[PDB]
Amino acid sequence: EEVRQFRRLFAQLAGDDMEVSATELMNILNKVVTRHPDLKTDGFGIDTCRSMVAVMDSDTTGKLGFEEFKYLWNNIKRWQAIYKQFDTDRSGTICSSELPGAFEAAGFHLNEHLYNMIIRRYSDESGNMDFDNFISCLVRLDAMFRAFKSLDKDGTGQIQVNIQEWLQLTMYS
Amino acid sequence: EEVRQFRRLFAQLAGDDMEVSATELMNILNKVVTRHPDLKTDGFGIDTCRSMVAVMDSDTTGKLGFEEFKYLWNNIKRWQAIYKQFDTDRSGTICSSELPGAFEAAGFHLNEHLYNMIIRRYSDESGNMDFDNFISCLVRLDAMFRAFKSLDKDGTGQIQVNIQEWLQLTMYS
Ligand SMILES: O=C(O)/C(S)=C\c1ccc(Cl)cc1
Ligand SMILES: O=C(O)/C(S)=C\c1ccc(Cl)cc1
Ligand SMILES: [Ca+2]
Ligand SMILES: [Ca+2]
Ligand SMILES: [Ca+2]
Ligand SMILES: [Ca+2]
Ligand SMILES: [Ca+2]
Ligand SMILES: [Ca+2]
Ligand SMILES: [Ca+2]
Ligand SMILES: [Ca+2]
Repeated sequence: EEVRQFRRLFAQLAGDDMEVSATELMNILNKVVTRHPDLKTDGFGIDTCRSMVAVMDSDTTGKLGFEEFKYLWNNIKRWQAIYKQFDTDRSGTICSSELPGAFEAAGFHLNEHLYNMIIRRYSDESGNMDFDNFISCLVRLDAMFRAFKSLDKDGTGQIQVNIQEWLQLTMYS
Repeated sequence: EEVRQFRRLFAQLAGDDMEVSATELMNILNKVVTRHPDLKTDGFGIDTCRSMVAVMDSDTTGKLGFEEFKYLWNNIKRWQAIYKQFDTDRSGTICSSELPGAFEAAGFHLNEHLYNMIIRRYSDESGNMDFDNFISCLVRLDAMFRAFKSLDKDGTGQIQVNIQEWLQLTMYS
């Protein structure tokens, strides 16, 4: 009864409006990381969770319905496993050297330039990335892959994006 | 002596590497808003300030040099004055009703669907937006418009990108 127990997880987490808000997501995540001492974090901030919710909120209800949440949560579960696997010095954080292997293992094969860009945006002055920043980066990276894929109808490797779609994809995220 | 003084602030804030990090930006932003009770805020969070740095970091030092900082700073001061001006309610926050005047006065004219996304992503359940969310929203919007315009010089309203570029545009940010 796994999908049962997951259905229970969602229902109790979503509460009275049956959708998962930025705050409810923030709270469950902080609650869960608390039990994983191998994962260092300063915590999931509200801003970060609003951004994770918008980027998963396919129907734009402001909040995460069952499928949108299930997709997010199944990814976080695989990604968490990967972070542990690739923290091979047990700093509880992913440094620049560990990051490629980790992201590849989640199925994003980026080049050097991009790996650097990501380190610049999401890692600290030491080149170290803690767990909330890794999850947040990955959720967005995956959404941006998926959004490109949707727009490349013809499979040319190029998308045309109008300003309305651009603003929608960049501001609601 | 507006120039002298602004160069002196910059120097003292930027410290020994002569650039403003996300953390230095965070601290001066929270220091400043304290002396402005009318700008209601739960504080500028480090996440929000890394995003602010990233979107303004044109030379990709990972940090804001003098010009990059001055440019961000001057927008913040302008938008800050717009925030009070359009908080005609004087609640210290911007509600869904005051929002479009504020954005119109920052020169952004957006359709209703975009407004709804932005209210959803930046405002609380009362439809109120506080100062750090506001500034964070506009620094992002302004950047996203400058990104797109930069790539669509002759106002076709469309850009064409491959995945590398799209990831640069949407993840560095
Ligand atoms: O947290 C859980 O209850 C489950 S079943 C998997 C899991 C482990 C770690 C994180 Cl951060 C999220 C989910
Ligand atoms: O910070 C300043 O020196 C001035 S003049 C205006 C101002 C007020 C609030 C913020 Cl957050 C930034 C600038
Ligand atoms: Ca709920
Ligand atoms: Ca939704
Ligand atoms: Ca490590
Ligand atoms: Ca963090
Ligand atoms: Ca500095
Ligand atoms: Ca810079
Ligand atoms: Ca108001
Ligand atoms: Ca806020």
